[PDB]
Amino acid sequence: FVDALKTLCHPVLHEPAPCLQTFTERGPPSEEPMGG
Amino acid sequence: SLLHTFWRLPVAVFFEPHEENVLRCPERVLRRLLEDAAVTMRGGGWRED
Amino acid sequence: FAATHNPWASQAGCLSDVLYNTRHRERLGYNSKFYSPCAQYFNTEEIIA
Amino acid sequence: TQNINTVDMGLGYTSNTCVAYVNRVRTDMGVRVQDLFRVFPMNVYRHDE
Repeated sequence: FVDALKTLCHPVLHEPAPCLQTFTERGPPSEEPMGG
Repeated sequence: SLLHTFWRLPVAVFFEPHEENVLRCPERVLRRLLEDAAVTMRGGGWRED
Repeated sequence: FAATHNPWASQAGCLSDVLYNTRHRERLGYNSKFYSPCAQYFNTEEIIA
Repeated sequence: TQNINTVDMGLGYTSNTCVAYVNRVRTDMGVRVQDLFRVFPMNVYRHDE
């Protein structure tokens, strides 16, 4: 696994905002006071 | 249109060094304290004794 | 004849779809000169065409 | 200069190629994985250190 350090800890794998961006485009299916 | 971060150059604004950009006194108080630390060495150890 | 075998390389929004699709990789900062051996399996706009 | 023009004289495929003989391997056929920071030279971490 260690030679893949050049691939594993790259920041673009830890950026889900494009994944969330293309996940928003498909249709979404449908199927506070802590004291008191 | 997405907020990706990129490597910007390290910018920090400073003052370019000159021949007369003078450092001032330490508000006259540590000036006096350094004066006392100077004059207390007349009586004390001598490091060759 | 299952649905898929690997849901991190097959969805519309999987990890590789934002990583290896060169139409999607252009939105990120990337070097075009580096040949990627897997771009032929993901660049779906050519595959749709 | 000598401008030529060719026009095919067959209704179908009149010519057949085939992969005949392999001399050597240009690549290493190795496991040395490529580097993502080289192919993505712009993306950084949000924290600096």
